[PDB]
Order: sequence, then C-alpha cells, then structure tokens
Amino acid sequence: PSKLAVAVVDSSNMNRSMEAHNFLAKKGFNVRSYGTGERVKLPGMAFDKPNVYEFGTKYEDIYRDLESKDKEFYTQNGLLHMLDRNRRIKKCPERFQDTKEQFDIIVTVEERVYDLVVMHMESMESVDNRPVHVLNVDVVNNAEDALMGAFVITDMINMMAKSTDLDNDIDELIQEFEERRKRVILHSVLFY
Amino acid sequence: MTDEKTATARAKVVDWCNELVIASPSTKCELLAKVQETVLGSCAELAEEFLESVLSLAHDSNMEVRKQVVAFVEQVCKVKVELLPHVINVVSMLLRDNSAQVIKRVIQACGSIYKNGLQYLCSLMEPGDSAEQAWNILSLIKAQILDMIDNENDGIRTNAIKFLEGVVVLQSFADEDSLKRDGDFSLADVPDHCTLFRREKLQEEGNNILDILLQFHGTTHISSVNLIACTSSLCTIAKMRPIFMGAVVEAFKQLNANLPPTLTDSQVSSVRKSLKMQLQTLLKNRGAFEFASTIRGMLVDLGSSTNEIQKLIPKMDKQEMARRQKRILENA
Repeated sequence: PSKLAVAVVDSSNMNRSMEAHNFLAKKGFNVRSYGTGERVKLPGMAFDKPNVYEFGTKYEDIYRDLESKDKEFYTQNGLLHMLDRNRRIKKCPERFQDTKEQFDIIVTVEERVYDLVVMHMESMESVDNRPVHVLNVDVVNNAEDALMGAFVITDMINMMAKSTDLDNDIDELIQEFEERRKRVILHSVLFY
Repeated sequence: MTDEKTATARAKVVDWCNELVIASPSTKCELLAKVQETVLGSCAELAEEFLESVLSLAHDSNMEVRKQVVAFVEQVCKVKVELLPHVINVVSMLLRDNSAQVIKRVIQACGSIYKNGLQYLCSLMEPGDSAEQAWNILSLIKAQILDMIDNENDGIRTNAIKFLEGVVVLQSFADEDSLKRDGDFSLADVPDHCTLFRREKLQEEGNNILDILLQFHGTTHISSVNLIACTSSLCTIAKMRPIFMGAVVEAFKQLNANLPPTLTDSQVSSVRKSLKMQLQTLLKNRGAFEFASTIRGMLVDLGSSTNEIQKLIPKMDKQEMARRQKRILENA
C-alpha cells in the first residue's frame, strides 16, 4: 500500500506482464501492464504461424476464438487458463506506445522490450520534465518462468516501496537486490 | 451580452475556497483539483480573484498540498501567462522547501514555467515594473536550480540536469541543422525591441550552463542515473542546437574511454546502452556531418554493425557537402 505508480511491460501483454500485474495488484500496488509488440501474439498448434490479434481485442474474444479452434489442445497447454485470469484483471491487452499514462517505475521482462520502451519514450519531447525509472528483469517466455519471474518483480517493487526516498536509494537497492538474487537489472531514467 | 454560467461557476468555487480553511489535507487536494478545473478551464475569467486563496496553501504543512499548488501555478503560466508576475514568487520560495518531493515537483514545473515566462516577457512592447520584477525572480530560479546539481539528493540532481537542458536550448540560436520541433524557441525568437534582457547575455549564460553540464558529465564519482540523465540532456542540446555538436561528441568520446570507477558492471551496461542510443540520434542530424567518423568509431566500440551505422547517415547532395566541407576547412 504505497503511492508508487508501477507498469510491467512485455511483448504481447498476455503471459509475463499479466502474471506480474496479478501479484502486484494483490499486494495493493497501483499497477498497469502493456505489451511492446506490433500485435498480440499467442502460441499455436506448432512452431511458427501462431495466433495473432490487434491490440484492443478483448481477452474474452481471444478465449472464445481459441475455444472454437481447438478447445482440447488449448486447455492441455494452459492458454485458456491464462486467458481466464487476464479477463478478470482487465478488458483487453494494451500497447505501451499508445498510453498517455505516467509511472514512477517501468519494469520490462527482457532487454528487447527494455529497448522498445526506452526508444519510444525518447522519440517523444519532454513536457512535464518528470523522470521515470525503467528497469529490466529478464523473464523467459513460458508459464513456469513467468510465474517465478512475477515473484522476483513483486519482490523488487516491494523493496523499492519500503524506501522513504526511492530516487536517492534506488541504485544501492538494485545493487544489493542483484547480489542476493544472482541477477542483472538494467536501469535507466527517462522523461515525460 | 450576458448569461448565468460565470455567476454559477463563481458560487461553486466560493464554496470550495471557503471549505479549504477548515478542510483536511486530503480534502484540500480534492477541492484544489476542482478549483483548478473550473477557474483555469470551464470559467477561465475567475482565475485572478481566487489566486490568493490558492497561493496561501503554499505555506501548508502537508507536502501533497504544497505540490498541488505547484501544479496550479504551472497551469496558470500555460493558460493565463499574463498572471505570471503574481504567481512566480511562490515558485522561487518553494525551491527553498525542506521536502525533496516538493523541490523535485517545483523543478519539473519550472521547465514549462521558465519557457512560458520567457516567451510572454519577450512579447511585451511597453513592459511595466511587474515585468522587470517577474524577470528578476525567473533569473533567480535559474541560479537556484543551477546550484542544485551539487545537491545531496540524487532525485533533485536528476531534475536539475533536465531543467538546465531546456535553458541551454532556449538561450542559444537555432539553425538549419536544428531538429524540427513544433514549439521550439531560441534567441532568434527574442526581439531587438526587448529592454528586459540582452540576447548576448542570455547566450553567455547558456554557454556557461553547457560548460557546467559538460564538466559535470566528466566527473569520476557521478551516479549512474545522473550520468544517463546528463548524457541524454547533452544529446537533446546538440540535436536542437548543432553549434554544440563538437563539444557533445567530445564529451561522449571521453566518457566511453573513461567510465567512472564508481559504476557497477550493471550500471556500465545501462550507461553504455543509453550512450549508444544518444550517438545514433546525433548521427541522424545533418550538423553531425563533420563528426560522422568519430560517432561511427564509438558506435563500433559499443557493438553496432557497419550497416546499422551506415543507415543512420542522412543523404546529402554534393553541393550541400561541398558547402559544409569548405566551411569546416574555413573554421580551422
């Protein structure tokens, strides 16, 4: 129950960001989630040619679409299980490049997403001159690793929420968190 | 012609302003958001006679209330900039605030406030005493924030670096190589009829602030966040004002050859990733023509491929190239 505005960003806003969104919302954080990809991309029947949707498509509609295609296979892998949690959290997956929302902390789940977030915020001229900490926490794109990743991200945000002056303590906090968790956390500052 | 809209709006805010003196800090912030929405929006004419009601709350004990007052004054300088001499004192005073969260919010607000304030004072044909005194406070705000690059709080230093970036950009001349930006204002937009200040003195100050930013960028015990912020601010200055291109390319070259020993491995990667992005941005500027090979060299050191770098260089006709090549030989 801090006043930190937090965003978790991945590629599709389907697996990794929603897993983190779920646990952070339960912890009482002001949390939002987005995807950096051009379109929403879910895995399919085999390698390549997967399920593609436009950003703004309801999770409910994606659930019903995968249900009509193959209700049995998409239950066995667990994509319908995943789509059920997302519809409970929010209406549809959102794109980071299109949001006008402002945050204190932006967490990306892989270096490629980090680059896309940082490129986008730099492409826009500063108005409020308000800084935002952009952090990278590597999360492998699978159900098991998205779950473990969501615990690491909740952990990191909780440690940051405890600080009385996040700006003045963040570099030391990351450094100690990196050491304890045997992780590399890229950290940059961007402006609104 | 008349209507009931103004009187109905005035009665709605008279109530809200009366509630403030007896309201809780949470209620005070809720009331102020409604007062701002009407007095600076729905019924903009009411703004002047409800100013002292809002500005008095700058002395309030709650930091959130003080921060709401900052957001109000910032909005005033955007929509009713003629009221700047009546709100600018509060800004300078709130830069002495004990709360770091308040100081940061004031520094952020000063970005648009200084730009709007400089634009308005320039436009005046016969500037009064109110104008001279508003400019004096604006001059003191620049000096106050300039001192904050040595503040003990990292957040305050980050905000101060960002403020100083906009001042350099405003207090220099744009040229044909300057990146095309919609609301861009330079010393070229400052008239000769202006008695309040001299173009040459503002240019001198801009150059001194740049020299301070270049010097700050090269220290051995700078934090990773302040270093990444200073690097992107130096990049914005060079793409907006390519007269500073050579100096910024030199500072980037020196940084890549000597990373502060205070940086962790993770911080070095973060700094180098941001530096790589700033160099890509500058290489796209036509004014970086002379420094293209130096930039390329740094981009190769930072892992860019020959073809990634090559695609960034703007296409130039041989006549434009010869104009530039001769000017570079002339200047030396």
